[PDB]
Amino acid sequence: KPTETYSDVGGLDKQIEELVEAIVLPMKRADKFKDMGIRAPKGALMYGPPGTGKTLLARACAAQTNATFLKLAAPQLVQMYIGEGAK
Amino acid sequence: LRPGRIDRKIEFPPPSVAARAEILRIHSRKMNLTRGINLRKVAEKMNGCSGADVKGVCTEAGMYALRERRIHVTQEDFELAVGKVMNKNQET
Amino acid sequence: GSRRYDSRTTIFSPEGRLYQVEYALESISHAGTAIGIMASDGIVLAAERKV
Amino acid sequence: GYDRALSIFSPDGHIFQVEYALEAVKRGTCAVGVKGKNCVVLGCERRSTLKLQDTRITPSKVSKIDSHVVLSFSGLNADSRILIEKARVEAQSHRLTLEDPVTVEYLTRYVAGVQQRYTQSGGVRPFGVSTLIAGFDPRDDEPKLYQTEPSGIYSSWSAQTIGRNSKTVREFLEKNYDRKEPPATVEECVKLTVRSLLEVVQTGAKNIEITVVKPDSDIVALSSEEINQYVTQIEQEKQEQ
Amino acid sequence: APSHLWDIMGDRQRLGEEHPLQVARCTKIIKKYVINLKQIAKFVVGLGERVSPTDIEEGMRVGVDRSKYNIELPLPPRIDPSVTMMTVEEKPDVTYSDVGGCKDQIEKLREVVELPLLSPERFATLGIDPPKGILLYGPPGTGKTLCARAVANRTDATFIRVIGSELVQKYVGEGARMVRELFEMARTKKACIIFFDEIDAVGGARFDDGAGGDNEVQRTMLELITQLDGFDPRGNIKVMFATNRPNTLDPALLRPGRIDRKVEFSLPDLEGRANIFRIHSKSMSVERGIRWELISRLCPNSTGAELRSVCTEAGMFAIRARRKVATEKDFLKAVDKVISGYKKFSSTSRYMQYN
Amino acid sequence: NYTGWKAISVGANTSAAQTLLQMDYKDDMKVDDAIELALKTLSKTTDSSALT
Amino acid sequence: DSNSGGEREIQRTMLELLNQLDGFDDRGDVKVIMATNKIETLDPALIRPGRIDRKILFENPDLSTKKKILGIHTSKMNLSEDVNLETLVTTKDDLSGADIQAMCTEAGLLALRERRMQVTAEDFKQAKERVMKNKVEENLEGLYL
Repeated sequence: KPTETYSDVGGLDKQIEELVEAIVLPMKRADKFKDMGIRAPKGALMYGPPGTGKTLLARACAAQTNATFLKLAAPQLVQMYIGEGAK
Repeated sequence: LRPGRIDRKIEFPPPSVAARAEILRIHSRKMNLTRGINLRKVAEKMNGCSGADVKGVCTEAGMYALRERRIHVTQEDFELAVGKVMNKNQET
Repeated sequence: GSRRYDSRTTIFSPEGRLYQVEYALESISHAGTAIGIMASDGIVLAAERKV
Repeated sequence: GYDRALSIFSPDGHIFQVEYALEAVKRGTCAVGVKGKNCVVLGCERRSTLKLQDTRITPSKVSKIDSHVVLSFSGLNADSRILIEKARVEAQSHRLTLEDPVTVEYLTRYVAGVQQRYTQSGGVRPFGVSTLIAGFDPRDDEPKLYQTEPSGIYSSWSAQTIGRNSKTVREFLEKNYDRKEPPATVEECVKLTVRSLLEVVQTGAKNIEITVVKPDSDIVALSSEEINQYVTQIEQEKQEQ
Repeated sequence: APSHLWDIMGDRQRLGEEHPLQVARCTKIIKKYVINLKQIAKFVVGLGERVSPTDIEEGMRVGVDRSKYNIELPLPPRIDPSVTMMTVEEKPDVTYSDVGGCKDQIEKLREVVELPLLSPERFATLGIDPPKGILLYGPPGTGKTLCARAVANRTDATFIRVIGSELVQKYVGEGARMVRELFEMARTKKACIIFFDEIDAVGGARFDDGAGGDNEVQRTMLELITQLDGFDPRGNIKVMFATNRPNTLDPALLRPGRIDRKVEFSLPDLEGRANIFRIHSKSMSVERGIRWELISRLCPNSTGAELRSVCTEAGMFAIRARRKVATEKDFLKAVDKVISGYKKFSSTSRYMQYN
Repeated sequence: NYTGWKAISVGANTSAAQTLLQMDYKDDMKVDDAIELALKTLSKTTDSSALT
Repeated sequence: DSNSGGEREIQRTMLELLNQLDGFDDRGDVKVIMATNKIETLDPALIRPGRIDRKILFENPDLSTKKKILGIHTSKMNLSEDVNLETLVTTKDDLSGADIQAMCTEAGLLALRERRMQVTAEDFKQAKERVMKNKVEENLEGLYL
């Protein structure tokens, strides 16, 4: 768990509620979503201008949820060996 | 182009009827021929042909002889060899 | 923006000469030749057509 | 037409169009001239690269603007024609407008003033031509030699050269020639001009053109036979001294 | 002579069956250690005799015996790269006082780099965050690299200078490994300094259209930005970005949070160029009674690289002009030589503002 | 830019044609003799074999 | 077009030469000399001003310098009695130092066909004409006569 929480920023609550309905609610409420017959969201794309939110809000998602976190970097997926990038 | 690198520039003129006459007999000297042909008449029908085209006529001269199953090359093969090479130069 | 597509046909090179003028002189060597001679009783002109 | 400004200030404060235009003169023929007491002389060279040039039908390197004043250009022989034609029209215009013959000071300010327009006018390029205006004002025997730079700055000079090998001739005019004591005869002014051209023309005859300007509307251009007479006397006093 | 003393131990440190160790890396730890060899072979072993259970860490090179595999001694990780071993220099010749002038651009670099290293408890009272990165670009020829070697002298620690063409390697994807090579030593060697030279050939934002191959360069920055500012905010030392082309840089790279102090070199004024000739007056030969304020005044605004060429050429006139020491007359000739004579190309002097 | 020229050659092989015209140039050359000099220059300086 | 750098290899290769002449620590021992036909097309930042304090310009020699250059190539050459060095220099017009050696080499080849010990004057006359015509192609460039 990291040391960052949701209380270290402000004015981003509009975009925070989007992450609550993505990777947060399907964890506990998965039994509720099966009754409505809807599939849980598989992810969301967050871009914005560089230097706003992004990796900071991801730390709050890996903290308050208190779950496992596995980081996978995109530029680390390019290797000189054929097939190593897909492996 | 300036001096100090290439001290001699030789311009190669294109082959002619009199030029290809002596070239045709050299490449055909390594194969079977017939004294009933003409050296300057075969090269007269060809115009603007390079050195590889002259060897192509000599190379294809024995190809038509294999169809008739004969050990000699008469004027019939040279007339068919020139017509095949001239079509390759005019194509593409 | 009209500054990018403009190649600046007339400008001074760092050597102090013009670009397009030097390139226009090369077109004369790739074109038909023209020769003339001023004689005592007249002037003889000559040229040759290309291609 | 074309409204885009070619002249742009460099971050150092200079101008690319003005600075690079100065090298058109340094690559051109050497134009040197001197002034005496009652006389003034303007010399110029010719390119020896090409031969078979008819002298009579060839335009002179020193163009005549008026009877009492002339102009000697250098550098590019192309853009020099635009400055000469517009200066001759102003010569008749100033004579018509103010009913006065043009002077050397006014003609220099006009030629330099035209060059200052193209630098300040969007869509045109400055002249790469440096002109030397010399002559005698009406009812004045004092020669006025004014230099016109491609940048638009004009100045007066007793002995000044422009074109290739300028630094070699300028050092020659600052030693053997004195501004405070110029020669009082015409023959000494011609011999000094020939010596200044020996460090550039490098042993040539038909490539040397010298124009002598005299007051009272008198312009005499030295022929090929008259220039060689001064060359013979100088070469005998050069190697032997 | 020294080999004879080491031959006594040859009956032990050589003939022993321990020393022939096979180096490998432990992939999985179960507290049974899964260890992958260099031959593409794996095995599972336990601890050794002197091996401590807390010494073995996940993803660390661990040597084992060649015959019967057993853990013997741990080894530092990242043994493959040989390139970054030569990037660390020692004792640069340029000192802190070699930069000419009293200009305040010197005071800004020492407070963001030298101050937290020498006095880490000064900013701890206010509870602030010292700037992680800096910015030095300027026009070419102002002595920017002199300030980079001046800080390394006062630092008295590890200094790393990275070439802009060194990061991009001969394979696709190896440049991403080159970035992790630099930041791995930051945790190994604490309180060091990393420096990037000519980051323009590195920095991204080259877009796409028409080249088709520009995506290989931008992937280096995407690894560089990730290793700098990642998910886990991992950082310790200071990062220096230096290039002569600020225009072609990634506009995201210039955004703060990876860089705080921004210092761009300018052209020294009459008072700025005065100290340039004063620091050079202690060298060479200077005639007594010569005022250098008149020499710098006749010279217009130009880069600092052309200012030191004046004093270098000034001493070269005495050879041809037959002089004992450099006088004021030879100084005026350098103005028309170093400056006015060289005005044809071979110079910047505010030539490239952007590209 | 323009000046006067007694014998000038502008076109392909500029320096090649002006060399033959300068050596054979004469001040007393008439019109009939000038045609032969200009005709023989085009024959040697062309890219063809014969001259039609 | 057989070597493709994608315009990205342009900077990485050129800036490597710049970082070795600036960022590389040296006491002044390494001497790097660069010369070509035109250096103006190159990036002036790559020239690294202030490290190179010598800018040398070369032009075409005059009639006085060509007399000394011609005597150098003809020093080891056997010349006839009628061949004069000052005669060939006068004929030379707008020629560089490489054009002078070209005539001395071509004149040796003309006499090589006839196999003469001393090269006569008729060989130099035919050699100087072929160099400035077929061998050397003189363009107009900046001219304006």
